[PDB]
Amino acid sequence: GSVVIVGRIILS
Amino acid sequence: ITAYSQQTRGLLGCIITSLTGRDKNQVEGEVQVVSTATQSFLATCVNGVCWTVYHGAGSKTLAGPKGPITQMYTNVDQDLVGWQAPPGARSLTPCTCGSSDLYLVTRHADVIPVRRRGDSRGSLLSPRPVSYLKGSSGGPLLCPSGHAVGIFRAAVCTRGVAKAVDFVPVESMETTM
Ligand SMILES: C=C[C@@H]1C[C@]1(NC(=O)[C@@H]1C[C@@H](Oc2cc(-c3ccccc3)nc3cc(OC)ccc23)CN1C(=O)[C@@H](NC(=O)NC(C)(C)C)C(C)(C)C)C(=O)O
Ligand SMILES: [Zn+2]
Repeated sequence: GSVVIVGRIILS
Repeated sequence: ITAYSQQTRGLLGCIITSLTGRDKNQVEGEVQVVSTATQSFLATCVNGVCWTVYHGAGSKTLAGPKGPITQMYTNVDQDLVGWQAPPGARSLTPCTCGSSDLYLVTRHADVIPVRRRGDSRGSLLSPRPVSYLKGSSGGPLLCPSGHAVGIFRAAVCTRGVAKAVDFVPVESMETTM
């Protein structure tokens, strides 16, 4: 399998 | 220097995307919450490269729009892996400050203040339990200007309470490149 993007952290 | 978390998909979606390696989701932000069907951690984008820990990602490929993104960099000795960042991923820049006032960004979007106490080490201003930091490996260590100082690798703890953080320094990410 592959590593999946499941979310994000948005920086100010 | 504030941060907020956004969920991009569920577990069922994560499993199928893990299987196909094809991810048509909109990418945004600098810190990507990355997951396997089993484990979850973070990946920081620095100079068009999506960096994370080897103990989380292994030699695994990354789910992308044109299919699986093969690892550009693999350093088992430094516990660091990198992929060519997927389109939409906003990038971070290496720190030149030389500032000892560091900030660790966690998976729950907490900006916890760290104080640099070596090349790969930094003390926690307020000690947190090991659980608070679990799954934040690959997370960034930022200078007061918001530039990449390193990537969170391991916790320096004494009987369950993390008093400091061990991180991969950007100099070694530049050396790898
Ligand atoms: C509390 C959360 C912490 C951040 C966290 N990290 C992790 O859970 C990491 C994972 C593993 O650490 C490593 C594994 C591997 C590795 C390599 C190849 C194959 C398999 C494993 N390489 C490393 C290389 C290192 O320096 C060169 C340092 C640490 C490497 C152990 N650990 C730790 O944080 C542990 N801490 C440590 O081992 N800390 C020191 C001794 C390195 C300061 C733990 C006791 C808190 C669990 C996570 O979220 O995963
Ligand atoms: Zn800086």
